[PDB]
Amino acid sequence: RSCTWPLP
Amino acid sequence: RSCTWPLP
Amino acid sequence: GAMGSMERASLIQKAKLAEQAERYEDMAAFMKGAVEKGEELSCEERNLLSVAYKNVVGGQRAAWRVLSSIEQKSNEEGSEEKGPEVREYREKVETELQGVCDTVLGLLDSHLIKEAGDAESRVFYLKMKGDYYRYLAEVATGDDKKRIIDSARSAYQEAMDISKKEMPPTNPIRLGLALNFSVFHYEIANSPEEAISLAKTTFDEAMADLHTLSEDSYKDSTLIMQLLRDNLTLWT
Amino acid sequence: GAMGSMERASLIQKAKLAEQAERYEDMAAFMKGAVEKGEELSCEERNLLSVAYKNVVGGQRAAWRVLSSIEQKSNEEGSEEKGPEVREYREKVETELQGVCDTVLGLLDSHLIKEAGDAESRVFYLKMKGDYYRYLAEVATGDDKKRIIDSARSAYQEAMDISKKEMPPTNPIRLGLALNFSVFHYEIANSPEEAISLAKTTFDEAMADLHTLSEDSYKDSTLIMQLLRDNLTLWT
Ligand SMILES: *SCCNC(=O)[C@H]1CCCN(C(=O)c2cc(Cl)cc(Cl)c2N)C1
Ligand SMILES: *SCCNC(=O)[C@H]1CCCN(C(=O)c2cc(Cl)cc(Cl)c2N)C1
Ligand SMILES: [Mg+2]
Ligand SMILES: [Mg+2]
Ligand SMILES: [Mg+2]
Ligand SMILES: [Mg+2]
Repeated sequence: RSCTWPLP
Repeated sequence: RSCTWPLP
Repeated sequence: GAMGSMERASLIQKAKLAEQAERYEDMAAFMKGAVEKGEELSCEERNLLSVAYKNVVGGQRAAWRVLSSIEQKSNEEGSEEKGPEVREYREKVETELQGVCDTVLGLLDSHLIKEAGDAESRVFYLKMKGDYYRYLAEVATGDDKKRIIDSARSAYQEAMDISKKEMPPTNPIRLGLALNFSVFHYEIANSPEEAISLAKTTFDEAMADLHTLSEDSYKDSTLIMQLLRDNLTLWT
Repeated sequence: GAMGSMERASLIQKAKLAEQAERYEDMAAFMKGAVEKGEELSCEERNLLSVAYKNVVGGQRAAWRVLSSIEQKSNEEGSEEKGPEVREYREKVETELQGVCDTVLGLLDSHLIKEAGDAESRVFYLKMKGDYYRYLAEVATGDDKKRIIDSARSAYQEAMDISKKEMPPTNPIRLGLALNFSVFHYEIANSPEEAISLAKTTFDEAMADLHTLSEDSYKDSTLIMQLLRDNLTLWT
């Protein structure tokens, strides 16, 4: 998928 | 650790 | 709520313990309790809040995607009728996800955003507002999908406008905001060109400002820049 | 309970969906609901029950170990006093773990074990009873620790006696029982020699019976045999 920030 | 079965 | 009797400092201490234990539901509950004390959050405390809810909603989103995929396959031609269970269970997970999003949005509206005067804090919270409307948008299908999408867009835009005025182009909050708004454009707004433009401009302006940074700040910024590059690679 | 209105078949269907979604709390709740319908469980359904609770308790046990480690360090000499929070939060996780164990034990006592006449089912449930008393033993410190340990031992022993009479030495349930009883001996009963003897005898008797098996049964049995070998390697 596309990367989004904080990251779980 | 020591292995036990089902494995989570 | 159920955290009303616990000291603010104890709630923050326990959130950190819950993180170490990978108990993110507990971590979120502790941080909600801390926010509800009514004091502003420090930088570290904002990060704890974000990590807690990101992990909780991240689990729900992953589960929702699994279930939606199964549901979509069930509604193909030649797929055997399996009754209402898949839809019911997808709906259950969806409703729980929406609840978490509404909880976060509630904390932001009552009253984190209005009390946030410094750029760092205000941009952080507006980015969160964008992000949780974006998660609501991912599962939205009804009369309100457009309004949910616009709510995300509006929050991200306000955050962007402040960040460009008040923060350097390498600021990690500014970078993460831009990264997530670019994903909003690509995945939610059906605007891949806007997504690509935003990611590229953000990357290039950050690159040009790296020379001003310490080694530690350079590490923080370049980590997020790599995520922008990763998306651009995926998208082009 | 809250699953009282849902069809047995729907509960099993949803447990499988929850597994695919990695939603183990939901999976456990669905399987509890299915058990509470009062019908015996099939082989596949017993496995769903076991997988669900193993994942839930596995998370709790991992968290408990993190927290207990932190608590133990806090009570060393030269460690700064940090107040009651670590103990409180360890206690919270502990109580939740104990609750899950009591729930599983409750299902076994009301009325899975008494209705289980075939060796496969009866050994499966008695192994579970041993396992959940063993998890209670891992966190026990009071007047009842010895009795908890004996409850585990008694369940495992009954299971062992039936398995040796009624199942071949390669049977995966027999193997997994022996593996777990060997761990009980090593970790809980302070009997490493018994643990080692049990693992060795079980491995050797299984080895000698592999020739009787199909390719698929051979795979099932040898997987568990490797776990016995892994423990023996760790212990000797
Ligand atoms: S809070 C005091 C120490 N750290 C910081 O101020 C920042 C520097 C380290 C990098 N940061 C982030 O990358 C970040 C960005 C976003 Cl958009 C959200 C989060 Cl939760 C973080 N941690 C924080
Ligand atoms: S249920 C019908 C198909 N499978 C089986 O009967 C067994 C064969 C596959 C191996 N099995 C196990 O290893 C096993 C052992 C124990 Cl002690 C617990 C569990 Cl949950 C399993 N799955 C099941
Ligand atoms: Mg819905
Ligand atoms: Mg622009
Ligand atoms: Mg206790
Ligand atoms: Mg013996």
